[PDB]
Amino acid sequence: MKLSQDSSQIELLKELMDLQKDMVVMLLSMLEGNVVNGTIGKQMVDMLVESSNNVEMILKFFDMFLKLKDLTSSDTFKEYDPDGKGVISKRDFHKA
Amino acid sequence: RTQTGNNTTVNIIISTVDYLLRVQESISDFYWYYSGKDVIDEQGQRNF
Amino acid sequence: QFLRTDDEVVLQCTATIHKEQQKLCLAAEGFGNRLCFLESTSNSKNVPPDLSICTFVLEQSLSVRALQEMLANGHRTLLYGHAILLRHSYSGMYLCCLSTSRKLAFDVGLQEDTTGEACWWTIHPASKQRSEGEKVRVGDDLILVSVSSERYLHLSYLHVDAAFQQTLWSVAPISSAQGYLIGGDVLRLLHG
Amino acid sequence: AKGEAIRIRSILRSLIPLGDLVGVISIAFQ
Repeated sequence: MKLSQDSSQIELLKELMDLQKDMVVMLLSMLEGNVVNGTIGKQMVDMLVESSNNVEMILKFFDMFLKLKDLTSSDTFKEYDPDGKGVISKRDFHKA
Repeated sequence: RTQTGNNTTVNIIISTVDYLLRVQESISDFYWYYSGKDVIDEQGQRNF
Repeated sequence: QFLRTDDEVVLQCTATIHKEQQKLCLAAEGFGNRLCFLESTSNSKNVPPDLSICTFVLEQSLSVRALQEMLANGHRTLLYGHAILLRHSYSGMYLCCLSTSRKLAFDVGLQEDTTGEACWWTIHPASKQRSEGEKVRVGDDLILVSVSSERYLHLSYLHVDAAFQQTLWSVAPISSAQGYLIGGDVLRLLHG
Repeated sequence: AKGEAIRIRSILRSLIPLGDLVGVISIAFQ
């Protein structure tokens, strides 16, 4: 939340998102030999239930950044400006 | 993990889980230190 | 199995006056008697002890940095090392560390206002076997340290006062449905 | 209001409890 809001925090945000990817690769590769009602899946269900309140935050944080390129490649973001080389004013971004 | 032939097995995998837990809690209690101040310094970045 | 937020518990020592296994528990009256006292519960068949005024409910659990975030101005599990609220389950008053004495030990009693540093109590494992950050199961043996005075919740000789010296504190829960009988309840007795 | 400074200062209150003035004055004659 708070790192994605400044200029010179983007390098540390690179660091933390790479650690994020390695943590989910870890427990995904832990998850690989489930049976159906495996104990390890039930453990992971319990730690997703216990940590629900902030997986809230990270999934909303991803939904607000997939819908970005759902928008800006298609509708009219590239079409307000005639050049289309990365210039849009802040009210010109808000009103879109 | 199991260390079959030897006398007293040392399960190294629960030990590296314990080191991951110690690094986690020190990360979380660095975060609570920076939770209010909201402008991370150069020292905070280079350490973090 | 575990002690989670809002689970009604007691607090219970063991004190030996010439080999007494007198499991006295931490009682608080409220209502014109703010101080705490002890409710001896090892004669539990000789005396069916007063268990109404001895139960406490964990209102809120927080780590120390979380407590400082609260002092900048929901059934989570608690861990060793956290500072907790102990409401008195009966009178609703929060257990705090009073600034009154009756040597160097403050009196332990109740209050209304949840704000301040007095209501909160940091937990410590009383073991090298159990350590920081890991969970607190049912039936553990823990240490309660005040936040304000940083005094242990000491068992004097039988007062209870917040002093500099440790004392074990066992926690055996009381409860954790709708329209169903639960022990300790108060009821009327209809006939037809 | 530093928090920790206040707390510590209260712990310093809690011992040597301001009855120290006898040990102040009874020096000033001897």
